[PDB]
Order: sequence, then structure tokens, then C-alpha cells
Amino acid sequence: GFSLLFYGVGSKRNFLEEFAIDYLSPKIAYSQVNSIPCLILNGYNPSCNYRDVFKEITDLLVPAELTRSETKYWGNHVILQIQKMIDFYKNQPLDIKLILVVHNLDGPSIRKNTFQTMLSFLSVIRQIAIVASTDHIYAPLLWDNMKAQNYNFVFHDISNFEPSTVESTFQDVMKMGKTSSGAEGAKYVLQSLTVNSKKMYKLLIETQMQNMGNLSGPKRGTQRTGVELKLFNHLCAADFIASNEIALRSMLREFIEHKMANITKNNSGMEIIWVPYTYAELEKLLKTVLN
Amino acid sequence: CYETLWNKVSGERLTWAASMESLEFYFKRVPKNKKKTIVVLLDELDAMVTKSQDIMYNFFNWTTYENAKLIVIAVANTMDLPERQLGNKITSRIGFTRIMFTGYTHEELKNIIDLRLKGLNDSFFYVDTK
Amino acid sequence: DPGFGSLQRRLLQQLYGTLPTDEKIIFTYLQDCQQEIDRIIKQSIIQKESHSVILVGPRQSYKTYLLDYELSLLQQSYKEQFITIRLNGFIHSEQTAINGIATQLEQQLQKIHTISSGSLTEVFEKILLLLDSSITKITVVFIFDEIDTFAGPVRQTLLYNLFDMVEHSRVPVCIFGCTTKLNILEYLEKRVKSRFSQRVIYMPQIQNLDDMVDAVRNLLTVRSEISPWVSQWNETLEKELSDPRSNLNRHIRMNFETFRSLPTLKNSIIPLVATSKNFGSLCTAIKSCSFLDIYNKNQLSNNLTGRLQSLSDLELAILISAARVALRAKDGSFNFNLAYAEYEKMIKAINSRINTIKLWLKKDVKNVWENLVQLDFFTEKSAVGLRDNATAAFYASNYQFQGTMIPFDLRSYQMQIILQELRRIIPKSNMYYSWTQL
Amino acid sequence: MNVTTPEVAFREYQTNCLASYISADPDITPSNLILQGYSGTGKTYTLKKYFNANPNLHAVWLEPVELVSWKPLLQAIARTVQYKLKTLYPNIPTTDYDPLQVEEPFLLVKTLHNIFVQYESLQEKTCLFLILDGFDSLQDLDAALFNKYIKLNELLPKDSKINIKFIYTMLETSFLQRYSTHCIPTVMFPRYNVDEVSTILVMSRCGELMEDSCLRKRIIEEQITDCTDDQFQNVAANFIHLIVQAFHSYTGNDIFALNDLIDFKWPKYVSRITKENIFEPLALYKSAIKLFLSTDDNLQTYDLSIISKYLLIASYICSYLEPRYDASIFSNPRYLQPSLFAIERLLAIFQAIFPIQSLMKANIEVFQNLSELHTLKLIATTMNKNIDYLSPKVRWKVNVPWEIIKEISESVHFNISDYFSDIHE
DNA sequence: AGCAAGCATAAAAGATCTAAACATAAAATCTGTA
DNA sequence: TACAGATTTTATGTTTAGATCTTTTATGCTTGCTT
Ligand SMILES: Nc1ncnc2c1ncn2[C@@H]1O[C@H](COP(=O)(O)OP(=O)(O)OP(O)(O)=S)[C@@H](O)[C@H]1O
Ligand SMILES: Nc1ncnc2c1ncn2[C@@H]1O[C@H](COP(=O)(O)OP(=O)(O)OP(O)(O)=S)[C@@H](O)[C@H]1O
Ligand SMILES: [Mg+2]
Ligand SMILES: [Mg+2]
Repeated sequence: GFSLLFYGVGSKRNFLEEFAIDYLSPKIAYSQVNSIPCLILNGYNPSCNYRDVFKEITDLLVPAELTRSETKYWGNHVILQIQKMIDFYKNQPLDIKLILVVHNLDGPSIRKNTFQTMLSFLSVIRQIAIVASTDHIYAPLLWDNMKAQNYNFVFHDISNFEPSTVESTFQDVMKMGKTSSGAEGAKYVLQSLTVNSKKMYKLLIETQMQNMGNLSGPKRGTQRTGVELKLFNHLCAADFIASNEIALRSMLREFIEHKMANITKNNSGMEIIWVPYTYAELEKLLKTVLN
Repeated sequence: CYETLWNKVSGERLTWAASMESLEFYFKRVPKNKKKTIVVLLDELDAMVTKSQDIMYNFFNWTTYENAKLIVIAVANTMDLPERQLGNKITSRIGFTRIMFTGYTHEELKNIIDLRLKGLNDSFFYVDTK
Repeated sequence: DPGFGSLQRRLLQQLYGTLPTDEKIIFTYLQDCQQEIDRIIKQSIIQKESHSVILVGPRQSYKTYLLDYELSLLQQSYKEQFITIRLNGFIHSEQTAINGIATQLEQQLQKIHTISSGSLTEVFEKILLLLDSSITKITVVFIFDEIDTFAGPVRQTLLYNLFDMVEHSRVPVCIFGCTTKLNILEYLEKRVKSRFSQRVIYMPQIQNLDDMVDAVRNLLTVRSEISPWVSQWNETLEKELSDPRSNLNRHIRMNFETFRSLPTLKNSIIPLVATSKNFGSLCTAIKSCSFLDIYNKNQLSNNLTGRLQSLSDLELAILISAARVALRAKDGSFNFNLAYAEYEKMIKAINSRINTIKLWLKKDVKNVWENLVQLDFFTEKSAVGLRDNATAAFYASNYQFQGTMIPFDLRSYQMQIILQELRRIIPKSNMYYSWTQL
Repeated sequence: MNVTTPEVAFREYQTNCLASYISADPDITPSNLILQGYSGTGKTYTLKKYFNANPNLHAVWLEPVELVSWKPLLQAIARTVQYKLKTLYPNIPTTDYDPLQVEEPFLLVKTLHNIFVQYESLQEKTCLFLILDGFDSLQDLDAALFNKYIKLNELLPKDSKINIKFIYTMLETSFLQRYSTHCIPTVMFPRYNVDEVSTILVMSRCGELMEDSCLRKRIIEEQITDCTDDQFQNVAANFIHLIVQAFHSYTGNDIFALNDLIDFKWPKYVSRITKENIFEPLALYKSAIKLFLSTDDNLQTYDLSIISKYLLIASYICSYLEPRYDASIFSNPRYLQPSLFAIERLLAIFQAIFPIQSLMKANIEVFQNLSELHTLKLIATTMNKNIDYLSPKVRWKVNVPWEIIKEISESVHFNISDYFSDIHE
């Protein structure tokens, strides 16, 4: 029942992945046929949200649905459900059902108090093993007595001076960080994509900046400035990018999964595609990779 | 905009999204042998496109379909509203017929007023003094 | 005697204006605009001609009074030839005004002889179908108060539709819109401006003292022989208004200079006639107008001076010390620590110059600080009192202000009464009068 | 007038104005009437006395402080108006309108119209008064709600046999002065004098104090015999007078604070009564001086660790002392808000002031204690909802007064005063 | 070494807003099966 | 085979989490200066 924390200088991503997938999961599976599923959290990604992570956890291990009396008055359906998990797993054999691996737990979006509280409450469960890594030197400042008690860490020092090429992918190195935008990871994805997907993304960006210019620089993209999926289908069909809406949705699944574009339903019932990047970031994407 | 138009062309009362899909099918797919020409006047088009601008695109796009016999007459206060809301590419694709209504001059306005009082100016009346 | 009771009731219902419309009194200074209001309405209910008029005037300028008197006057002789829909911008919303119009149309049409059933789209479509289409047409009269609140900058569809009904409908529609803004025209959008007829009636103002004298004479003269005291009451009122040196004329002149509003004067006078027990007391009260002075003194009994005159020794000392530390500070701000330091310095100096004033501790001065804050002698350094809208108040309630986070001792305050004002108010015989001059 | 004016002790003008405005005739009573005054000014008391003296005036008392927002206020008005109307006229067949259907001011207008149109069977017009005790006391209050409530009476039918007349008892004059152009008739309630407060307190509390159980047991325990009707009343009046003349400066002209003080100090005052001192009030006062010398209105400040205590000490020193540590030390300015600093400076000062073992490094435990200190709000940041402790732009500050940090420093035997005595004592 | 005055400017506090998460509901429409 | 009963579709309402913005005071930098 001890969560493992790995700190040091270098990239511990390879260490954590190899330890969890190649050693931990098969060994737990044999000591308990299928291997224990591993949820690899990429905390260096600035677009890591606890809603999606908890949805993945719920999919991996199915919990009891939160009842009407347990939802409270506008209560957090994630925290209450995790407490329900804790109560359910308190009286049950202490096997291991999930191995969630937290790469770079102090990353730009994974360091926030909400997701840290989520991980703190998940750490109480003894049926999931937690193997986390931290790179920041002030990382222990994140956790008070309650969170450091729920984590129940055993700190291990693994310094290896590794390049950390994957962690540096999501933000520019030449600018020397001059972090949470996530547009650099989007561009890195954009070099390696199908030409049809690149054209569809370029059209979406162009129309979204048209909407933003109609509305008004440093403002992010929301559903207020976004394309309707029917209108986007019409545009793509006019440009031969997508034959039908099914193909367009299939293409958009990759961008939605990578947290690049979001489809959300507004008050009118329309479903709107919007890219959560600012005007300058979209212009840079069009000039650099989408030119 | 849709709930009205479909109700004016089908007699059915549908929701706005169902009406939009019905209009798309009616204009794109129904053969021209089973249709009547439609002349739609979009008075004050400024108010329709203020949040999502999809009314303009939907109503102008339906005039591009070969099967559709729609005729849209759009009225707005700004001469460049489609060029802003739709964009240059979409507006160039649609191919409008653009007309500008300049304000009246003093002579034209005087002629309007005179025609409004053609039979009454310099006329004769019987007035009951009581 | 019942005669004086009848006279007093008649006087009170003359002041309140609830006397029958056959004998309602119209002040001479506003007998002109009424004619205009009398004209337009009589050109819409009798001649069946559409009209769109906006009445601009301050609060209590007799807009609703005249607009209701005219409707009552037209009501008794043309009851079945018009219906009235009343809307108020304060209690009606953009979505809610449609429901209000539909419900009022259905109610008035059943009264003279559904539209209010369905969604907002159906209701609006039905009211457009009914209005914006031997035997004549019923005139629809819109009494539409606070027209400026429905003439916002984001969208004006109700006003647009109403003015389009005025122009392009076969049913005669009269739309009266009351507002206080002098620039109501620039509030409307250009389409609504074009649709509006630019018929703005600016309500008359009291420009003379004789106007208020005549208004008071109209208010307080009983013109119906209902009590034995009516003739003597009229004689007394006329002899108290004829001479310019009388107390009633003096108070009328003071109202003319300061307030210049008949409603304030009648509010002052209503308890004057309701308090009197017999006719002699009423005559003496109208000759001396002592109750007017009492009422005026009471009205000014909770402001800064009245609140300051109701402070204990410790609270007054703390207030003076806070005023001194705010005067010394460049920003006019202070906190509990500085104020208490100045207070204890003052108390030490006073006791040294000497039967000794007690120096209360911090725990015994926190309550005084809270009491002085409650009376709004101090406010937060940068605080918004009350938000204008409900949405702004909701947003403020959601936000957690930094002022409540910091400890009570270090909270930065700022006064409403400066040290010079304290020097002026406080009597020269006070113990702390030497300490109100920094 | 047929309206009887109650004899309120110190509200004669206010009662006269209430009788002048509030009358059973709808023609000669204002649509809106306002009662203004501060806490303890006897406005609800005066209105209750006036309405009790006149059982022929129909009143619907409402308390907006319980109804935090406007929708509960409208729903409660709609419910209570029809409930009261049913109570007065149970023989009128009426249909029930659900108060929860009132969700807009227009919905309230429509519901009130529907309720009033079914009472046309009455012979003469009546008016029921909606008293809103504390319209100023709404928690979710803006400057536009009262504008709605002023003009609410215009849209309701003019010829109805049931007239609604609103009465508001607001608290603050700053709120009332926003609506000064509406010319609403207003009755002001000035705060009481010291003599008025003393008389109110004696006439309101002497009867209860003289019948208290503690006095009942004390008189029989001390074997005393005296005039029960009068001597005990005089004793209670003298106690109230002593309380007032001792704590008037502390409380002010506040009836509630003095009532609380009387409740707190009466048992201790009566526990000091005996045979000799009851007859002479001077001796009884001299035997219980300690009661009237201290207000006593209060009902090792922290159990923090030595690391947490030294972290707080270092944070206070860092925040309230300028970054001139380089010159001499480590080898009032406290009257103002604490300044801001960084984590590294706090850690350096903590290492400097921590007792040697030869120096204390920043373990996991130190950072855990610092994060706990921020959790307990003893140390704050420039946080705005989302907070990231690891951002270089986040700066820290202290949230303890001088007394708390002084107690903490003396707990670990640290002289923070000597450090802070350079600028001022 | 140590510090006052002037300046630009990064920053704190908060107004103003959006929108996702949490929630309710009437009409239409899918779905069983007696 | 029409069905009630379960589900989806459409339409707002309530509340929390997160954003950008203006407005105003703190702040490092520069200039001038003496220990
Ligand atoms: N229907 C009415 N009958 C008699 N007197 C009335 C009537 N309506 C208002 N009054 C009185 O007329 C005086 C002022 O006239 P109002 O019409 O109320 O003011 P106003 O012009 O409506 O100002 P607004 O509407 O608040 S901008 C007050 O003393 C009111 O009590
Ligand atoms: N004139 C008076 N005569 C006798 N007792 C009074 C008098 N005025 C106030 N009191 C008493 O003092 C207290 C005052 O209570 P309230 O009249 O309710 O105060 P208030 O003016 O309503 O202030 P708030 O805003 O309601 S807290 C009650 O216990 C009354 O019994
Ligand atoms: Mg009015
Ligand atoms: Mg009260």
C-alpha cells in the first residue's frame, strides 16, 4: 500500500514505463489470465484533464453508479464517486486491479490542486498501484499533511541524466520557455498527419479565426467562436475533404482525443467544434506547418 | 427562421433542427418536377446572424443546389455583412446579386411627398361649419 | 363631530388624489401638457389613428398620473372602444413582456366582449397575428413605463415590433412610453428611431413660486359642500396663502428652492391634517406649520449629523482618532491598529493634561469598530456598495473578496466623514474638540 | 380617525405617522410606506404594537432575511397573501394557486391578480399590508429590486376589492437615499439616547430578572425577608442601571448588546447577594465590582510543530522586514499589510534562524509543513481559484497578527521583538 | 560601500463574462408483448 | 396490434470552474549622490 515516487535529474519516463508495463504488471498478474491494465498518465502534457482521466478510470474499473442521495446539491461527481470507490474497496480483498503511472506529476496541468486532490483520493484505494515521477525541485510543496498521508509515498531517487526528449516536445526549446498553452504539441502532431487531416484542420482553423475576427489577440478559442458540425461538413464536402459526416467524425476523433479540437453542445442544441488556442497560436500554426 | 419557413412550405410544425434538416433534404434532394419556386425575403438579416452566423450560410447555400428552386432576397443594413460573417471564399462561391439602396435626395423625397398628396394638394372640400 | 372627520377625509383623499375623476384636480402649470395627452389619446380612441408618444420627465413628474387620469376620463364615455395594456420595464423582461402582452390582451378582450397559451414563439406569433396584421376597430393603448429599460444597446425587438404595429397595422395602436432620460431618442437603434415618430413630450416643470402656491391651493381647497367647516377651512387656507409672510408660504418657498416637487410637500402635509383631532387644532397647525418643522427634523435624523449625535464617548473618540489617521495618510486609508494607536495616544495625552478617561483595550474596542462600520462611518478601501443589476450582484456574491481573507486588524478602511466635518458638528464643549483640529 | 394610536414609550411621532399613513381606507393610505432606522431602534416593535392595537387592519408579516434571494421573496408573498385572504374570508370559494409557479415579478403580478379577482364578492374595498421586515437585509440584494417593488402596485387592478399596500422597514440610510426621488412616505426611527435605552431596558427586563430562578433560590438560601413585590424590582432596576452606566461606552446605544451583557452578568450579580448587602445597594455594588470592570464577552494559540513554528517565524520576518539581511544580521512597519516574497528567501531565513544540531536542510517534512501552513491560511499567496505552488510568479505573504507570531516566537524561545526593534519597538 | 527622486511596468484586486457541470421536463418517439 | 411504459429529443434553469479585461498600486530600474 505504498505509492512510489521517483525523482532525479533526467527523463524517468522510460524507467517508469518499463518498470510498470514490462515488470510490474506481468508479475502482479502471475502473483494473483490477463495482465493488470496500466493507465499511463502523461503529466508533461499541458492538456491533461482530470475529467477524462476519471472517465478512463471508470471505464477500466467499473464502479457503482452514484445514487440520487449521494450526488448531493451540485456536488462534485468525481470526488463523491472516488469516495464511493474508497468505501467499496475498503472491505474487499487487497489485490491489484489497476496500475496508474503518473509521468511528471508536477507538470503544468497535472500540478493543480483539483487533479492533485483526485490523485490523493485515488491513492487511498489499495487495489490500485501508483507509480509517479516528479521533475520539479519544489515538488513537495504541492502536498500538505492530508495529501502526503493519502499518497503514502516511498521516495526513490533515480537520477540518470536522460535527454527528456518526449517531455520537451510540448513546448518550444528555442524560445527557452518565454508552458500551459499546448500549441507546440499540436504543431508537433501536425508535421506527422495525413494530408486530408491537415487540410481539414487548416479549414477549421481558418473559419475559427474568421469567427474570432468577426467577434473582435490573447483570447482563447471557445465554442462562442467555433464552427457547427453541419456547417463544417458542408465546407469539407465543398472542398472534398470528407464525403459524409461519418468520415468527418472519424477524422475528428483523433483531434478530439489528442485534446486538439473540442465538440461541445451549446444552448441551441448545435454541436460546435472549437480549437482551444489563441489567435496568435493559430496564426503560427498556419504559417509554420499548415502553410 | 427554419420553423417558419418549413411551416410555410410544408404545413408541418417541427423543431428548428428538424426543420433545418427537412429544408436541406427538400432543396437538395427533391426533384424539380415535384416542387414550386420559393421566393424568401429575409428582412432584417442583421438580427438573424448575430451569434452563430449559420442562418446566412444555410440560406445562401440552398441557392447553390441545382435541384433547389429557392430565391433568397436578403435585406440588411450593412453592405458587407456576408463578406464578414461568411468570409470572402464562401461569398465568392455563392455568387450574390448585390444591390445598394442609397438614401433619398431632396428632389426624390419631395417627389415622394408630392405623389403622396397628388389628389389632396390644392383640392376642394365641403366643410360643415357646425 | 362627524363634520370635521368628513372634512379631514376629503382633504386626505384630495392630497392622495383618490377623489372621483369627475372632480380630479389638474395643476395649472401642468394643464397644458395634459391637453396634448388629451389630444393624442382622443385622436387614437375616438378617431382611430395610430400614435407613438414618449413622455420624458423626472420621477414624480405626473406622467402616470396624467396618463391614468386621461384614460379614466376616456373610460366613462368610450368604455368599449379601446383596451389598455400596461407594461413596466422594471418588472417586465424581454421574454416576459410577450407573456404580459398576451395575458393582458386576453383579459381585456374577455372584459370588453387563447393568445397566452403555448411557448414564447407561439405566443409572440399569435400576438403579431392579432395586432401586426357600423363596425370599427378596438384601439389598443400601450401604457409602457420605463421605455428606456427596453431600449438597450444589445437588441430592441419589442420596441421595433410595437412601432411597426403603429405604422403598418390596420388596428389602431397608441403607445405611450414614460421615461426619465432626456436623451431617450439616442437610446433607440436607428431602425427603431426611424420607426418611432419622434413625438417626445417633455413634462412641464415648476418655474415659478406662484405655480406651487396655486398647486397647494388646489390641493387643500375643498370645492364640495360636505362639511360645515368647508367654508371656514377655505377662508383659513386662503388667508394663510395670500400673505407672503405666513409659515405655509415660507415652507412652500423652501420646498421651491430645495426640492421643487409637490409630492414632497403633500407627503409633509398629509400627517399634518391626519394628526389634527378637531377643527381648531387643524387651523392652528396650518397657521403655524409646526408639524412641518417636526417632519423635516425627523427626515434628517438618520444622516451623518443625526447618526454622529448618537455616539457614545468611546465610539466618538475612536471615530475622531480614525479621522486623524485618515487625514494624515496620503490615501485617506487606515486600519484598526493605526486608529487604536492614535486613540490611546489621545487618551494618554488627555489624562496627562489633567476624573480620568478609561482606556479600553483592543478586545473592548473591536465592538466599537464594528458598530462604527455598521453605521457606515467607515467603508472598505475599494468597495462597491450595491450592484446595479441582479447579474452583477450574483457575480459579486460568487467572487470571494480579498478584504475578508486578511485579518480584522489589518483590514484597510476609509471614512465617509472627514475631520473638518467632525470639527464643525461636534460642540465646542466636548472633551475631544481640541483633538478634531489636527 | 377611527385608528387608535398605541402608547409606545419613546416613539410618539413615529406612532402618529404610522396612524396617519396606515389606515383601513384604501383611498387615504399610500401604496408604499417606508420605515427607516438602525438596529434596536424599535421599528418592528412599534409596528407590531400599532397593528395589535388595531385588529381591523389586515397585516401579512414577512421576513426577507429568511428569504435570501428574490424568487423566494416573490413565492412567499404569493403564498402568504392567499393564505391570509383565505383565513379572513373562509366562506369565499377559491382555487389554489401554487406559490412555486411564481418565478418572475410579472408572474407574481399575474398570481396576485388571479387571487384578487376571486374576492370581488366583498361589499367594500379592503387593503392588506405586506410588511417586509428588513428589505435591506436581503443577502443577494441589488439596487433594482426595490424599483420593481415600488411599481408593483401599478399593474395590479385599480378597481379590485382587495388592495395591496406595501410596508418596508429598511435598515441603512445609504440604501434608502438611492430611491429619494420616488417620494415614498417615510418614517424615521432615530437611535435611542442613553436615558431612553436605560428606560427601555428596565421596563423590558426588570420583570423577567426579578422572577429569575437564581434570585428565587438566593433569597431563600440567604434567609432574608423583605418586600417581594418591590425590593426585588428595585434590585433588578439598580443592576440594569449599573450595567448601562458601566458599559454604555463599550456598547453604545445598542439594546441587544446590553441585553446580552445583562443576561451574562445577572447570575454572577445575584450570586454575590446576601443578607447585609441587599438592603444597601452601595455595599452590593462594592461586593461585585469585578463584574462591571471587564466586559468578559470572550468565549498556546496553535499546536504546530517546531518546524511549522519556525517556518511561521521566518515568514513573518521575511515579510515584515526589508531585504537588507546582507549587511549585518544572519552573518512600527507591522501596522501595514504584509509584503510579498519568494520561497527561496523564506527557506534561507528558516535555515538562518533554525537552531543548529550542522544546519537544517529542506527535507520533505519542511515542505509538507509549509504546504500545511498555507492550507491553514496562516500563509497566503496571490492565488485566484486555480493555484500552482511551483510557478515562479507565485509570491507568499503572512496572515498572522503580531500577537500570534509573538506568542509563537516566545514558545520556541525566539526573540522576534529584538529583530523587529531596529525600525521601531 | 548606502540611498532619495523619477520613470516605466509588471502585478494585485476585481469587474464582467463565458461555459462546462449539474439539473429538470414536456413532447415525441422508440419498444416491447401482453 | 394497438398499446401503456421506457427512452430520447429539445429546451431552459442552476451552479461551479476558469478566463480576459480594466483599473490602480506596488516595484525593479535608472539617475544622482555621499561613506
Ligand atoms: N392613478 C393615480 N391617481 C392619483 N394620483 C396618482 C396616481 N398615480 C400616481 N399618483 C400620484 O401622483 C404623484 C406623482 O405622479 P406619478 O405619476 O406617480 O409620478 P410619475 O410621473 O409616474 O413618475 P414615474 O412614473 O415614477 S417616472 C404622486 O403623489 C402619486 O401618488
Ligand atoms: N419604545 C420601546 N419601548 C419598549 N421596548 C422597546 C422599545 N423599542 C424597542 N424596545 C425593545 O427593544 C428591542 C428592540 O427590538 P426591535 O424593535 O425588533 O428592533 P428593530 O428596530 O426592529 O431592529 P432590527 O433591525 O429589527 S434588529 C425589543 O426587545 C423591544 O421589546
Ligand atoms: Mg409611472
Ligand atoms: Mg426588524
